[PDB]
Amino acid sequence: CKTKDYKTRDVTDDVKSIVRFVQEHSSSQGMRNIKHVGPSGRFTMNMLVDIFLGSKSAKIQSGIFGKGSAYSRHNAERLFKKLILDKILDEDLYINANDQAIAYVMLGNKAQTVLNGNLKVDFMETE
Repeated sequence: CKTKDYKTRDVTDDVKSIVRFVQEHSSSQGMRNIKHVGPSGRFTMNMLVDIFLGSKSAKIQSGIFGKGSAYSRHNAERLFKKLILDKILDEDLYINANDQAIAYVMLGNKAQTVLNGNLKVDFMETE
């Protein structure tokens, strides 16, 4: 906690919590209830962001929903984007024939280290 410590935050506790939910999200919690109306969605980094905070754009309500409510959406973005750079996260760059690009979320390169739990990356917030 940079104010007492010179430490910056290793988002490993944060990230592992994220990973747990997304990994076990091979199914979904039926107790989600809320958005049981409307069209489906896709799993992209920014969707996970809105979910992570417990925001209300999010249409999933299962997993890390309202678990990182101490972040701001663009801060959470910055992290999933830190993760894609570190390669814990791997971004699925997809563009349709309208030159509209969107990136999905998967874990690829450092993902095995995530499973081993030895994944320790940094992130800078108020810690």
